[PDB]
Amino acid sequence: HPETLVKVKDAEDQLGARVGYIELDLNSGKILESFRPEERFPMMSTFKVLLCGAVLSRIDAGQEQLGRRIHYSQNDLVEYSPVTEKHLTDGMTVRELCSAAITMSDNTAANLLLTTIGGPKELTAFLHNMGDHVTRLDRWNPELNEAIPNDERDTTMPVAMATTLRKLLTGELLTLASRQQLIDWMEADKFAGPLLRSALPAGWFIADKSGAGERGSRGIIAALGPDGKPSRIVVIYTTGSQATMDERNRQIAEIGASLIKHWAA
Repeated sequence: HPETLVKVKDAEDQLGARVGYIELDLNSGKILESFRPEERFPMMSTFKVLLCGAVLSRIDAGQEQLGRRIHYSQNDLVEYSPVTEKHLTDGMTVRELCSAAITMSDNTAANLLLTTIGGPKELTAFLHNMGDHVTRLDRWNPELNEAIPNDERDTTMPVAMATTLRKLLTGELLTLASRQQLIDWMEADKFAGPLLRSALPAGWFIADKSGAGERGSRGIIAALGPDGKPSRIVVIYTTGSQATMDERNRQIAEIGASLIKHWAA
């Protein structure tokens, strides 16, 4: 059962593409292992966690409310919007929008939330404020997923995303209540079944967010651990492959299996 770093390198061969990986201790923030930690990859839909982080920060500051109802129109709908397409009459609350964005990767929910903060530049400013000067969101959904080879728009580094996620979930950046909401949303993710969750034994906790884009781009951010408690952050990205979605999923799942089978080390 291959060691995780061996499996990641194997995944590059199998996919014919770059794979970026890091594993952090949740408590200490220590890097346990990594592969291409400081190379850039398209973040794709994984940005939506950071977006709801920025929204929760505004909520903590009294500039936004979880219950605020947003009405929108047919003309706001973009592709892959399974929740928002059903609420044209009644709208959705900020809370419901983050839930749809994170748990169903609803692209329209994401754009509605971007509007609440003033656009992708404001998400990038929020990130710079909390010390992440690498991760950048430049575009709205779904154009942000274009993944033009070697283009830096809408990218992160595995190390930057992992540390930013840690800061959101466990630091003082958000209130206790907001931190918990953010991890509850990621825990409730319904859209990443074929990725790390496919390798996970019963009794484990995982809170995650997937992403897919053009040029074979695929990835996941996660906080996971045994015994109902997260203990590590895992970040996996790949871009460039011509392999099918199923093939890309299976390589990520296999990286997951490796890190599970060697966890006790």
